[PDB]
Amino acid sequence: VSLVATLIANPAKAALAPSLGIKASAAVNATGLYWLADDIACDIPLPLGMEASEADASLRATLDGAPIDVVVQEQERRRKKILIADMDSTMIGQECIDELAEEAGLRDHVAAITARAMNGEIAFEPALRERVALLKGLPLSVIDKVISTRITLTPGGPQLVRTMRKHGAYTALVSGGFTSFTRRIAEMIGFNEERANRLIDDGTRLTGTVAEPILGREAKVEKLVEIAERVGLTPEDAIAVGDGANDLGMIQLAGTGVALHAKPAVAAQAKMRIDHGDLTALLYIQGYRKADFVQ
Ligand SMILES: [Mg+2]
Repeated sequence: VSLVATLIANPAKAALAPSLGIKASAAVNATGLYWLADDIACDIPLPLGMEASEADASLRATLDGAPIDVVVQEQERRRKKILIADMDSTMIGQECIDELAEEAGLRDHVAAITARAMNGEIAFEPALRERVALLKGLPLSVIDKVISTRITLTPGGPQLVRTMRKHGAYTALVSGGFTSFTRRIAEMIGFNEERANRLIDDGTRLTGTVAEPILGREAKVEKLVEIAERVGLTPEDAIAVGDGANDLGMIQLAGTGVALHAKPAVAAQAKMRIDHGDLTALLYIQGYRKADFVQ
């Protein structure tokens, strides 16, 4: 069946000039060239018989230097009806556990552990236990404080979720982070549901522990399986996106799995990577034109 390449820039650095899209399509002897968003994203249907690996290296070579992402996939099933998206450093700019640690005066110490867990150098569950234990005693008021003053939504996120919902997709926010954050963040962005770990408290302060059992890599896989079964679909009907090692299970199971702004060891394990685009990249991956977007 037929393949399509999609080139995607960040809308804040929209370097996919018309001449550049034409040069790319000539580089793969393309049948055509379809603009999804001017200066931002185009579709390049590949001639029948080209290996997807060929187009990728060919397009990346032509684009070498420019901050433009490349994805290649079969055209037929590219628009998905499930979104499962990671929260920390994916749909928000921050790591909620690092921002909590700042309130304990321990941001750098905790952030260094978080970085190793993100990269896969330590298992997620013991890293979460270690970091949360350092939050013991923090007043519950800290949560609202952090959300209101230091959490920011990743560009494109609301448009991604809302455009997908407009076209009937079911959308879920998953996280090894905490429900105190995912509940508010899911509501701000517009997700159908969220699932995360739970911080334990004595009613006034954090205990420094997480509700058992701890949700990590396999929990994100299991949630994708649960959603797909519940909506009468399969994981192949889902697009999954995350940034960290603990997202690779759902990224690999989903029909379309995207490593977003991930560091090399993680992006190396995903079939699609978006290093330059924002979350609108996931709409272009699915073939949406900007005219389709919820504005
Ligand atoms: Mg993450």
